[PDB]
Amino acid sequence: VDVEIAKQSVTIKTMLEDVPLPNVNAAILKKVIQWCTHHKDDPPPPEKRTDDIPVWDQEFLKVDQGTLFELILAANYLDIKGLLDVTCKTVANMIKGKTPEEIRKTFNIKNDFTEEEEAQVRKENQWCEEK
Amino acid sequence: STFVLSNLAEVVERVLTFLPAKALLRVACVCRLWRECVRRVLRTHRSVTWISAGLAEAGHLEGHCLVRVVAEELENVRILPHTVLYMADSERTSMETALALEKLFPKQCQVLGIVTPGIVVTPMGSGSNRPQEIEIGESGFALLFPQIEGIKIQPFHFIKDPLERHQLTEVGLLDNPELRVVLVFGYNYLQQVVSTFSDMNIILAGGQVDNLSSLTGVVGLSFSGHRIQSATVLLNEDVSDEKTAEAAMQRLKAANIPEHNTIGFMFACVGRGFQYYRAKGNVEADAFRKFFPSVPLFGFFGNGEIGCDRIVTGNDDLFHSYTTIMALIHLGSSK
Repeated sequence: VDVEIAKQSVTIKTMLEDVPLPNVNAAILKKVIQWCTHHKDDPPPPEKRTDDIPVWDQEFLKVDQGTLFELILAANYLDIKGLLDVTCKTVANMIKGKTPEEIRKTFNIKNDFTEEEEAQVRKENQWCEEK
Repeated sequence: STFVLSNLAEVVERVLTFLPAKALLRVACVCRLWRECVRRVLRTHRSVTWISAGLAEAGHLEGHCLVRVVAEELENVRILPHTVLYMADSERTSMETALALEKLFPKQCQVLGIVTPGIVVTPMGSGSNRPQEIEIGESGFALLFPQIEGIKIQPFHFIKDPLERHQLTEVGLLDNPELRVVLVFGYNYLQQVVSTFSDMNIILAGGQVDNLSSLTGVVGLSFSGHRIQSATVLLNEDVSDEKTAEAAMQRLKAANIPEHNTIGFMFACVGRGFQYYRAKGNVEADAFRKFFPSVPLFGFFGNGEIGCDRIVTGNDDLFHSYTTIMALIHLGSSK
């Protein structure tokens, strides 16, 4: 791995100063270095929306749910702020528009509120019903 | 998917950070861990935002600007409103702004906002947009005040009924060990209310308006907080050109107010503006942006101006006309 490419990851950037990655696989590792290669010339990251995600990353992010979520796991493990933020932008973009009646099925979100507390939170957030 | 959006708080918390407000509440009900994460995202909403109705908004057809703009711009807002600040142009005698806005906001949200002949709004998309003196135009912004831990910007609207202490003390104006600034907007009394708190180490922002349009006399906000810092300047007739205006704003900047978590409030005489500035408007706002590139410009043009140039940071004189009140409000930094 290129010295600067590896340095782009905050996690690895430190351990070298003080390359096993027991919590990372070869495929996702290669995906990460590829993303950095596209982002290698990126200006130093100084709205948090998701309509501004890179198109090239989007195509690179046009992967399976398992692939995208393993990428997120790696980025959180590698503290790659740009990569993690772009993947989370995509995930939120998926979530947007969907109400719990759709999100829960979309991500097989095992329910955790009883009907009473469910109504309690809905009334605590009744403004949510407004569009 | 097995362990990503659940059992892993940082990922879900972040992804929610990349959501809007309405969807924030809607997805709050998905999971208890997700509910707590949206609670965190709400507690880190220590900021402000405003809708806008600026460039060529009216056109030949707009379809209820005061309604459509707020409805559409309540989609890319992350801060859960706790108090509403807004404006809109006035142009049988009726009104539906109090209906539209009060319907688009939480049932438990005090509403502030006024209708004035002119309004100052910073264009959206970035806080660095150029403020433009809108003396005439169908427009308006909606400044949303979320719950700011340690900053209770409590409004008030005391009417000129044919003034008891308890009424004022209720809202935190008098007998309040934390007030820092007031927004003295008076529609169609102003003296005594102003006097009730004038003899204090605060900053007095306000003016004279025509009519109010929302709150669940004189209306203002009892900005309370030690982290709050601000200052003001009086751009009187002596400030009537680029040289004088820029000198006055250099004096204002000398206070060294931070530009982070901060708002810019401009109050001016209705005469002050394009006509008063020899067929060239926005001079004061031009200097404002030049010396404060990021701060947004707000307030309004009123028949009266309330404020004395003062500076505060941690630890009849206010009555005048045909002048300006460059008022800057800075909310402090989170932790």
